[PDB]
Amino acid sequence: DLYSRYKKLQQELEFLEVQEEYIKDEQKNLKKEFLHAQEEVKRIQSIPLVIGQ
Amino acid sequence: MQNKQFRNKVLRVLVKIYMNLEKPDFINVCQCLIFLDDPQAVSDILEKLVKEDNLLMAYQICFDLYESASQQFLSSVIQNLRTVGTPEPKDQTLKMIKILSGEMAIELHLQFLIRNNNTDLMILKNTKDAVRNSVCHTATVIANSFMHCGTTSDQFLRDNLEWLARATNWAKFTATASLGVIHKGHEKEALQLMATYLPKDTSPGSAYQEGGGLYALGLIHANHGGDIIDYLLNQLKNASNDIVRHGGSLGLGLAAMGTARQDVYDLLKTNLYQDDAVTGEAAGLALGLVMLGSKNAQAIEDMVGYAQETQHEKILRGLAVGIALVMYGRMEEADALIESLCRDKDPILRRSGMYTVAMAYCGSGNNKAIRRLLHVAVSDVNDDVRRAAVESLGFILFRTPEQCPSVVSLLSESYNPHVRYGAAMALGICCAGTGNKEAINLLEPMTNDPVNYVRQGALIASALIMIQQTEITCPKVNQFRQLYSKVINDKHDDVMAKFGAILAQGILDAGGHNVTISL
Amino acid sequence: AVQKVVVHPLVLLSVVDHFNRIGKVGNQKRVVGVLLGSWQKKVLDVSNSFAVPFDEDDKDDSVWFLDHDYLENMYGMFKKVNARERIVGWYHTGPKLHKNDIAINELMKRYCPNSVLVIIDVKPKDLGLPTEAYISVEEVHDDGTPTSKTFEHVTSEIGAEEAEEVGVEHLLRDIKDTTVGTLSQRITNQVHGLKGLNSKLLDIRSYLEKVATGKLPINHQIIYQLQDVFNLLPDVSLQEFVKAFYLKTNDQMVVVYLASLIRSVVALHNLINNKIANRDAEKKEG
Amino acid sequence: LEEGKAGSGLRQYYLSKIEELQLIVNDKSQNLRRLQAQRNELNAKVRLL
Amino acid sequence: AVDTAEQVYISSLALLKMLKHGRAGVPMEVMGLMLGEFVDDYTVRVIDVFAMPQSGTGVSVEAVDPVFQAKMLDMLKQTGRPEMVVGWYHSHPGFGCWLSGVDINTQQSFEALSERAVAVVVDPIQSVKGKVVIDAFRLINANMMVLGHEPRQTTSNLGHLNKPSIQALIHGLNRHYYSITINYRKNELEQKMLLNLHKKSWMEGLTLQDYSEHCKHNESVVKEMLELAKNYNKAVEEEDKMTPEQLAIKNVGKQDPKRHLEEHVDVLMTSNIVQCLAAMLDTVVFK
Ligand SMILES: [Zn+2]
Repeated sequence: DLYSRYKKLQQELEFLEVQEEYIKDEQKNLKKEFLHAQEEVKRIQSIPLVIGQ
Repeated sequence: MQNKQFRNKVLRVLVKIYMNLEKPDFINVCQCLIFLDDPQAVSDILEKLVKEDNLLMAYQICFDLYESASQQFLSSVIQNLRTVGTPEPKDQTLKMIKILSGEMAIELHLQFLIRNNNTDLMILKNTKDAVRNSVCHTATVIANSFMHCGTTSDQFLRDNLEWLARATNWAKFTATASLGVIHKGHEKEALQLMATYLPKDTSPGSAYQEGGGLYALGLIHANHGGDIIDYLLNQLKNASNDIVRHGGSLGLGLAAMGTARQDVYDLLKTNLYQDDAVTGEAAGLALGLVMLGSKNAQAIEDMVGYAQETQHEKILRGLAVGIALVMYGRMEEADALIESLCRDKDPILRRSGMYTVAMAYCGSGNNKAIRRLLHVAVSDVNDDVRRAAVESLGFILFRTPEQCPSVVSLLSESYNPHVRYGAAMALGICCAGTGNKEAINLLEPMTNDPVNYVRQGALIASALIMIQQTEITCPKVNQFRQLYSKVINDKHDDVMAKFGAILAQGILDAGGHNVTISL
Repeated sequence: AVQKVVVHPLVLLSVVDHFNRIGKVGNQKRVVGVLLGSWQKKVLDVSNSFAVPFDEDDKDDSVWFLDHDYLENMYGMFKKVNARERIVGWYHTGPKLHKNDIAINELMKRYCPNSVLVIIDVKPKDLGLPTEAYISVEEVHDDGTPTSKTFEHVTSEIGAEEAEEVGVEHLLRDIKDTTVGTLSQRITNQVHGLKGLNSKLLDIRSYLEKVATGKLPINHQIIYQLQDVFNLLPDVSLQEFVKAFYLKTNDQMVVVYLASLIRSVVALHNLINNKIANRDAEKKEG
Repeated sequence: LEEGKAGSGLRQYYLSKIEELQLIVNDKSQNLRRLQAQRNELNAKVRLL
Repeated sequence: AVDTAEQVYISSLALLKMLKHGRAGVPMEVMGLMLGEFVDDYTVRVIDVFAMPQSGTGVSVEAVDPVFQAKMLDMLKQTGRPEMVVGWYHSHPGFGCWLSGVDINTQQSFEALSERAVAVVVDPIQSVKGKVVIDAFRLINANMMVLGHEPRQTTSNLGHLNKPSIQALIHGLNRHYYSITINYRKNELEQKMLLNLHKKSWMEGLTLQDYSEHCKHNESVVKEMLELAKNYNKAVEEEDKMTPEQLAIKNVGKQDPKRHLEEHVDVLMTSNIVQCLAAMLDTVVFK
């Protein structure tokens, strides 16, 4: 189990390594979706309107 | 995480050590035979059973080899063992007959499941209280099918006939199918009980009883050597529309699974040549089952050629699952095909690629798939492939239950609720049968959300964990109470909410805690 | 007369409908439809249109089929429901300009006022602008060739009025708006090179070929002005533009200062919290 | 001998340094996924809006 | 007495035609028709959609001219549009998208032929441009009041039908009334064509035209905007001089809703235009 710990840990290494491109995709895409929704709720606001008090 | 290019040869050259010893070991030969799946590997040990002249040691290996972990390998080894011997002479005959039987296990299982039954009135009373005539009507009978499975008790449904046939709908079909779930492993009393209902004019007003009887028959005779299929062909030859085509495709398709016959393939083709979506979907579901391991050359191009030429979604998803389930051991083969079909315009086929690569890469042997899985999950705007994303992920990562909730922790609360739903299914299938609390402690934020989808998925995920677990070791009291509050909160909740609720409650009460699930 | 025109995506989507309802004929030749718009205002505006059957002959190219009755009926009903739009001209989906098109347009040149011709492609593999507005007028030729109908290129733009933008944006959910920033600008700064590359490569090759290897005097005279435009930039040594480069690089320095200073301001809260929050959380942890 | 308790030992300790690098990968993934959850929380907030 | 799950297929054709019908959605009552082909019972597809001339009578069964209808339909038959009418659509501006007595009566009269009779009501007037999402309508039978209301399977799409979440009209008019789900369809041709056309709509003809314009406008126009940007940034900085005092006093809780960060970040994003167009000018000068 001592020498097996290495070979067993390699799987965890690859598993933790594969998450890099994943979080890259998330952080790059969700900000684009963020500005998307931002402009979506921004275009809701229009100049012509009624003035209250 | 081997690529199988070496390990198979390593094992097959490592199985020569114990045969030279004083006694053989069952564990290593089983673990190897379920891996390399080589017909020549079992070739010596099958013929050594006669040489060793020992009956008791052969029973174990025969039973556990014929129990699972193969289909066509078993179909090959049964005729291979049939060839060996006469076409202790008298002992070898009864031995070779009894080892491939397999009915004994079904008998003892059905028996102990018949005598272990323990039921409570509170649950069924609650179901009869929370029942509706539209939505959860199917949930009640599927819950009944869950709890009454294996005990073959129709006495619960013998209470009243006005709780079933009072209205004409698919609910009666799901009820008959539920009855098919209740009793299983009957070569006589099944068809007998099905024909005992209305053997008068042989013309029932509801065909859902006949079609549901065919589907139930397919459920019962599935994976058996007592197949009525020969009669099922002529029974499918009958003149009808909805039930014969659909129910027949489902039943006969499930009964013919593993046979890999070209006849059922042909009749399935002439069944899907009517361009209809429903019977073609059933045709897809059946084809995926019967063509497993066969891998026909022109089948793929024929189906993908039949894909984009129809606008119906049902035939699309039907062929999707059809080409998804048919793919096994293609890890070193179908990579180019999946990569080519990944860029397709069709969302259904895009999900079909993931469902196809799902079972093919199972066993965590490929780290390449999850790249484009997560990529198409995050990048693509359509919630279809996003909710179809992490299912394959859970399928390939099913080996380690602990690592899943960590990487799906970000998908716990997502942007679109569909991703939360798929992630709920992921936590449901990955943590199923295990004791992992990483999902459990995260179930609390999941049980309450403005969206009903993620809530229902959380109910299912919570249903797939607490099953077969001791209460004294872990504090499940909270989630048990919040699950038991779902039935009293049904009035203040959504119509589908109570549906998924009682459906989640039907999981734990299924089989009376006796039967469980294992990946 | 008309400086620029406005072409709405609706008509091209109607061409998509033309490629829709085909139903696997095995002919799929050029189809001439009838474009509708407002010729009242100086700038042309396209709202909607309809479709009329158009067929030709394999061998003889002089064969063209139109319908007066169907046209008068469709335009009649369309004028009945909407009086804010009238007839303007026609269009074809043919990638190439046939010689018979002058005779096809001659009809609407007689019955109707001057018509504008629009040329598009059957397969949207073209990266450039699919719609080219061509006005039909008679111009005096310098070489002395007999007066004939000449198609002059008119600039155009693709836009929508109000709801069509919403419909498109909803049906797509893919394309992004202007969105001033890094990626939106750098994407253009990347692909534009290819936008010029494929176009120029598709042009100058056939140009070089047809100039030396070809005939039918299309009046090459304008191409001397082309080459002249190519000679308008005789490899400037930038020696006079050095000061301009200095000012531009100075503005770049301004961008540097602004960026550095602002980021230095933003770093405040981060390089405070990273300490004060962590030390407090750690000391209050146990 | 002087290998398994020496060479394999320093190999396992090299693997521990690898565990340190993967610890950097670990907490980088942690703060990145926390920022991810933050941006997702704000996106869910404007979604509620 | 059999009922299945139906789903209405909507293409870009009918959508855009209902947008033009939205421009035609003036308070004057209008009429419309929808055409298509029925392959089976539980699916419905619409393709050909046109408008109808306005009248002073408004929407009524008498308003529809049968001979003119059959005439136009025949004119569609001689052409490449061989589809039967799948129903009719209209607009109900300002009083709500619901159906009145006359409307449900002429609906009852027009559903005598087709059992489906898809009903679509578009009202862009009070509808924000943020969402073009529309809800199709259906007509329940009057003899089903004894049994259950809607015997429809596939209940998973009701959450997608939950888009009209208004707390008044839905369960208010829910009696003898209901709706149906809506989905779209898109192929590669429409996708590529519309995407390229829209990208070109946001782009130029030769695409090299208006770029160099702004590139050379960076030294004229943008400069003033940069000066104003520095003015606002300084207007923030004068408060940022007051901030370290508060940071030296309280540090507990945030009483200032102003982020002061992301805005300046966006200012930097607008400042990066010079850097991005610098390489552009380099490419223009070089070759
Ligand atoms: Zn009104």
